[PDB]
Amino acid sequence: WTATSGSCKGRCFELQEVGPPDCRCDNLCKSYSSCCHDFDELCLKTARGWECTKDRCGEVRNEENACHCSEDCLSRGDCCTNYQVVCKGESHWVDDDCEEIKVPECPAGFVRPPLIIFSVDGFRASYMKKGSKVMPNIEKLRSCGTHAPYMRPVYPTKTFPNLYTLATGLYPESHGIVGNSMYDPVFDASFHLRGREKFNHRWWGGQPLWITATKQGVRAGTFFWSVSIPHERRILTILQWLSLPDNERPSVYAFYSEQPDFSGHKYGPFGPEMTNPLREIDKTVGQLMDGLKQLRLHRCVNVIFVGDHGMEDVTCDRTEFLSNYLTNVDDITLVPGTLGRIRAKSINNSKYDPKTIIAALTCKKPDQHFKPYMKQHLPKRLHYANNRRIEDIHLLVDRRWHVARKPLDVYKKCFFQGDHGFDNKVNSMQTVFVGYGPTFKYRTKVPPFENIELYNVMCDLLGLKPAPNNGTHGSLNHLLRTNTFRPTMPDEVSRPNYPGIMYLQSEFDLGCTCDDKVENKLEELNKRLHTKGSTKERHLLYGRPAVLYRTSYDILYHTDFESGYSEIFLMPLWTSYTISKQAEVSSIPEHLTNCVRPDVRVSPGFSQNCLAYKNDKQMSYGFLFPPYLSSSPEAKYDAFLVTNMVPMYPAFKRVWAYFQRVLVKKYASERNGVNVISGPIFDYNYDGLRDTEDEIKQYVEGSSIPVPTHYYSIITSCLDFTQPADKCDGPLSVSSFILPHRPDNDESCNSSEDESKWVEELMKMHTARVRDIEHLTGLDFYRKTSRSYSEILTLKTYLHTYESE
Ligand SMILES: *[C@@H]1O[C@H](CO)[C@@H](O[C@@H]2O[C@H](CO)[C@@H](O[C@@H]3O[C@H](CO[C@H]4O[C@H](CO)[C@@H](O)[C@H](O[C@H]5O[C@H](CO)[C@@H](O)[C@H](O)[C@@H]5O[C@H]5O[C@H](CO)[C@@H](O)[C@H](O)[C@@H]5O)[C@@H]4O)[C@@H](O)[C@H](O[C@H]4O[C@H](CO)[C@@H](O)[C@H](O)[C@@H]4O[C@H]4O[C@H](CO)[C@@H](O)[C@H](O)[C@@H]4O)[C@@H]3O)[C@H](O)[C@H]2NC(C)=O)[C@H](O)[C@H]1NC(C)=O
Ligand SMILES: CN(Cc1ccc(Cl)c(Cl)c1)C(=O)Cn1cnc2ccc(N3CCN(c4nccs4)CC3)cc2c1=O
Ligand SMILES: [Ca+2]
Ligand SMILES: [Cl-]
Ligand code: NA
Ligand code: NA
Ligand SMILES: [Zn+2]
Repeated sequence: WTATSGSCKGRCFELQEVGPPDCRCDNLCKSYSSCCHDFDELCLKTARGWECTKDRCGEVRNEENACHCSEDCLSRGDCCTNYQVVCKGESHWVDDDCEEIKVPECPAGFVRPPLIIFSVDGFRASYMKKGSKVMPNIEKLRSCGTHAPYMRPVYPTKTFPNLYTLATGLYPESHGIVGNSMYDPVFDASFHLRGREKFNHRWWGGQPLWITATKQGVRAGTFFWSVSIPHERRILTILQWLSLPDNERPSVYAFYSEQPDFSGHKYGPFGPEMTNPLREIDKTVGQLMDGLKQLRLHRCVNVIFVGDHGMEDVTCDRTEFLSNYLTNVDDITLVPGTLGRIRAKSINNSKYDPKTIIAALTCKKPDQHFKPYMKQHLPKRLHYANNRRIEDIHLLVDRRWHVARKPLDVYKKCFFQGDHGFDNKVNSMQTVFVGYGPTFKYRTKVPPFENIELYNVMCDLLGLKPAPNNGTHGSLNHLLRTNTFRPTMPDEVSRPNYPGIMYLQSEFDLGCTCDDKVENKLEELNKRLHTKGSTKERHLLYGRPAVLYRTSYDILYHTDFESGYSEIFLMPLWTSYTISKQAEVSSIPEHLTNCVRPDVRVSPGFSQNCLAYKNDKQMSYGFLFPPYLSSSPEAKYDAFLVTNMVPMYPAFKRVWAYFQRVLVKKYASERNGVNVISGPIFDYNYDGLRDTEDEIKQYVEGSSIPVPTHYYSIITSCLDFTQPADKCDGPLSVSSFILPHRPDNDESCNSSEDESKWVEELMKMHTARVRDIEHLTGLDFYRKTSRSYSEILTLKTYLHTYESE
């Protein structure tokens, strides 16, 4: 019950929302069907439209009108946006030359530059160039402010997960809005675009910007708008709020547009019907800028123009149906469309097997336009697993396609020509970012970045301390004229040990064998210099990684590589080596095939053993530094140390051995040397964070040797590839991956073929930011460079995507 028989007189678009059963006049009341009886009359006036005309200039104030052209309107704060243009001979904002905003030029009483978020649904990145002739206000924002060529949304590339990601800096897995449609098994309730369930706070985690603002004494209301309030009224409302007295006036404002997504769905991303929605969004931006100029706020406010996701060509005939794969299709519930999420229809079924379903969906058709995954096996870059609302079975749907359960689901719901929600690396899913105002830089291009980063920037723009989030604070410092956040490197928590030769060969009982005892004083202090770290500047280019948790580990130096050896996990946390453009690939000699050597620097008790691998029929082993890239036959012996060995499934070894033997050399050839840091990752609970010892679910049979869930590599070179990796004076170039450590290659449908047909493609899918690797390892990389820390932060957030142009 709302006793909707109070009034909105003097209360239109009030900022504080009022408690029941007393009726509401806030910008959300229409959503709850709880507005006072007079809201439309008072708060949603439309009379005479949205523009001033000559015949309206200097009129007698008529309170019925949607906006005013009378003399008093400036001081009342409620002119039509074009008032100064029509009735004062002033020019539109878009027609003024763009002048650098060196300092905030605000009216008296403004304590700080207000922030205005202008968000646009389904605004694909390429619209910036492709729609440029019809969007002059937007193009002026772009060229005059700071802009990226695109901004990367989060997966799934749906509206709600992305807008709430913008507001919180959190992955959907952490904020809870994991889809446009969601079932929570605990709530036994469903969240939809339609309906009243979405209004419940229990779905929405994290701390949105407006709450971060309010708690630190910066005024801000919700970013939400009821859909029935037209766009013109939203602009006029924001402009009215901006006219409030200093102690009432909010510091942050948000405008939302359902366009161009709405038409995009009907007409496809580039349908001839798409020109008009783009025109209209530009007009709206123009109204806001004219309005700000009127209030002399146009060189005072910071404006963000930002989209939630792109739009792809998708039609009904491009639907894969699960009923073409499964016979038991009525046993399952599917979240359909541009992604798939499958769960049991009845939770009262103990004869329900996810394994059998995955298998029935795996590589079943040659053309297959989806790939099934257990959620923990999804690419770690998607960060799409750690939430009870995310189904164990996920379908990654190919761009341009849909998944549905049965044909009846499509025809009894062709309506659509456009959709979105695909993998966030997909070009068509990319969206937009423009920043304009005194705090942003002038006429500046920045590289593409992820929408998870914006929360921190908006906090900075408002003098707020950000709530804990998934951005890397400082990675977007290059967007801003004046910063206020100075990032610092996390302190190293564990200092390494530097062990010398401490054990005799006969102290080891590892069950290992090596054909090695084929024994000059010239070449003998030289070998000792390598174990002491003479070649360390060659192979460790950016300093040792800092271990950011409490542990026991040893630095181990060799001719060809250096490692950080964990006495707890019985393997390296990292292994660092440099392969120049000129270096040679050799083989593992016949006599050294099964060679594993005790490391006289590390105790029997802190070493792996060969017996464990013999007894484990599933588990083989591989090496972190590759023997194939030894600099000399004699240095090759170092690669076979027990301290360089890691557990590997035979199926995974196909992947690793091809990466090591072929790809590292290919990257060194193409990039003029590479530095490689490789290591294990443990993430049994799939939270995207380093597991502690007692979270490990699998060991090599009969041992304390823990089994990695993933293997990483960070591959760094000089951005200017005319300089070799090991002599590089300026910025760096990086690509990384996090390969899942799996006992089969079911993920790669062509894996029965030569590694050269499938291995590289898999690695590409599992591309990663260094930052992802840091969370997963508790390591901190690039500690010693000639580069600024902000630049290094940007580098750590880079993701090599592998998409075309
Ligand atoms: C992306 O950024 C975010 C934010 O920085 C990172 O996520 C954080 O990770 C932390 C570690 O995983 C986690 O800290 C824990 O908090 C626990 C209390 O959590 C509540 O309070 C906070 C603070 O206000 C709040 O944010 C949380 O909100 C969550 O929960 C509700 C649902 O109930 C949702 O509305 C909301 O969306 C959010 O859900 C998300 O997080 C939860 C986990 O909290 C997930 O389950 C969801 O899937 C979803 O992703 C909470 O309301 C607290 O219990 C923890 O303390 C334990 O661990 C410490 C370790 O030092 C130890 O000392 C203690 O012993 C303690 O153990 C005890 O509890 C155990 C479990 O109950 C029990 O087994 C033991 O026996 C002990 O009794 C811990 O401090 C933090 O909550 C989240 N924050 C958010 C917002 O998600 C995230 O990691 C980043 N991602 C990446 C990849 O880097
Ligand atoms: C599509 N857009 C745009 C949009 C803008 C910004 C973002 Cl961040 C997003 Cl995700 C979407 C809508 O605005 C649609 N729409 C409409 N009417 C609503 C009415 C009440 C709610 N509730 C959400 C939960 N809840 C919370 N209060 C504080 C924290 S969570 C109560 C309010 C939500 C809506 C709502 O979403
Ligand atoms: Ca973990
Ligand atoms: Cl969804
Ligand atoms: Na074995
Ligand atoms: Na396969
Ligand atoms: Zn949409």
